[PDB]
Amino acid sequence: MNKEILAVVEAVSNEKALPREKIFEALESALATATKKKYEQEIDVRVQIDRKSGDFDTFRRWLVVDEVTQPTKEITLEAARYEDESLNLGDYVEDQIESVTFDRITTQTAKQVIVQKVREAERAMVVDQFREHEGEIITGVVKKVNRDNISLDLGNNAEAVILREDMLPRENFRPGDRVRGVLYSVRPEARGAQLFVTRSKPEMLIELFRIEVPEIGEEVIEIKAAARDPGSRAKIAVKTNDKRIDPVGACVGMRGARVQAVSTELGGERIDIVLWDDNPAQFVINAMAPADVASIVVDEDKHTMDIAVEAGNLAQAIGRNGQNVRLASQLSGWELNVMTVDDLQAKHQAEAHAAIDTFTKYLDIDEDFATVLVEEGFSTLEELAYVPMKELLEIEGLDEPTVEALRERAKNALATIAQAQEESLGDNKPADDLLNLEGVDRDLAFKLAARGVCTLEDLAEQGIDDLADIEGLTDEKAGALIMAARNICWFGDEA
Amino acid sequence: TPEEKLLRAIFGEKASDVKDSSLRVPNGVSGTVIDVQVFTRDGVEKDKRA
Repeated sequence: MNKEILAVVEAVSNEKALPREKIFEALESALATATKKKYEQEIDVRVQIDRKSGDFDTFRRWLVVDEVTQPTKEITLEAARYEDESLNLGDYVEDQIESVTFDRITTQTAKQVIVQKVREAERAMVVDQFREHEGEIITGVVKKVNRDNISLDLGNNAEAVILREDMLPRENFRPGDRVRGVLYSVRPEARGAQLFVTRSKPEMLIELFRIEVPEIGEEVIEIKAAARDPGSRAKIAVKTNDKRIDPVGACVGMRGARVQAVSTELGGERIDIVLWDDNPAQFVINAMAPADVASIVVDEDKHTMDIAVEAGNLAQAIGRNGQNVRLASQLSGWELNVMTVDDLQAKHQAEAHAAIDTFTKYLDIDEDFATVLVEEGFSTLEELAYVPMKELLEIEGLDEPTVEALRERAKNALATIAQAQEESLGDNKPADDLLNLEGVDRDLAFKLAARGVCTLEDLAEQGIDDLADIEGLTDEKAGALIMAARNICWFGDEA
Repeated sequence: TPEEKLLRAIFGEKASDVKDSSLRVPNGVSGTVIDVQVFTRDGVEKDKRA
């Protein structure tokens, strides 16, 4: 308190990260802790340094608790009836004061406390400089060679930590090397806000390809999608805005400028230049690069499709191991199944027969003229009500009786389609041990109603993942009903 | 360093460095002290022990 503490508080290169009063109090708390360590009793000391003139006052706390021992460590009121109990029993509010402390011998402890306060202030400054802007989303360099980790430096003396999946499968870094990565999960840490840098999602190359793009960032074309994955697939595409813009050339930069731009530290995989469009047929045919346009199919309700390409590009159009699945999963807008060229041939064999074989008797017609309609037009003898006469009643001959398959559901809805919900009439009825077991949603009775098991005693000897391959529950959710049934009977003494 | 400014500009420890040169007991010997002497010429005021 000699008009000199302010000159030390305002460095102001890095000591001004917090307020002058706050920065002073950051070291004042450490000084108070050092004084309390030098003090005989372990009483809570609260020293505040004024920002105006460095008036290091001390208004220590009482730290009162319900304990009836160590009055200095915890004040009491019930046992202090001579004091009339001015406050409640256990008020840890500031009810003490100190005057001054020199601690010449304790200068080592004071220096250690000052070092701890400096480390805390540096950590706070790093946090306020990085985590406010989500670490540092910019290309940087690394200065640490660790095992499955990297310390990447940034602006304002920042230091982010690379996650396990940050680098590529074979990427390695050393002292002086640079491993670029996207750091968005900035969490607090001691002596510097160590963020979490991880380049394992499409965001590693979603925006990096737009720097060298000739039309994505030139107000001439929009960015539809770009799917980047580690090693398996990586496709970058820019949607042309109906101006004959390059959907693959712009994504590749300048004849491959951006192909190797995201292949260095964004996951290691080379970003292929896929194309993006708005046409229903060009959504995935041009997005399956490198391949040829050979699939033209689209669903009615959902955004589904089918993959069928040449035999020489089976692993390049879609890929069995996801070599190009990301090229058709995000940058296409439609869902397709990776298979061989048989997807364009065998897909019309069972789809046209499933809806025609069962309806051989529900249409009040013989089987001679039942399959003829399907053979003439596949997927035509089913759901003849929603479709109009242009696509469902455009056939000649028996045009009037062609609406029988649609009028049969007007009042006989529980005659032909009643077999999809009446499987528990004589067998596989619900039970009180597995169908009504608690621990799942209302759709937990399917596993008991479609398996034929009358009771859970036939599967009570199972473990946890006995039915993990079924679609009725998860891996560990199949045995929950069995465990509940066993526990309801092992110790069912109380009812 | 800024730490030295923070400590000596506020706490008053303006010595301000430190270097231990204490008279260490020779290694590997026990013992007890029986007498102490203080010699000082009339240039520095003697302490309370003197």
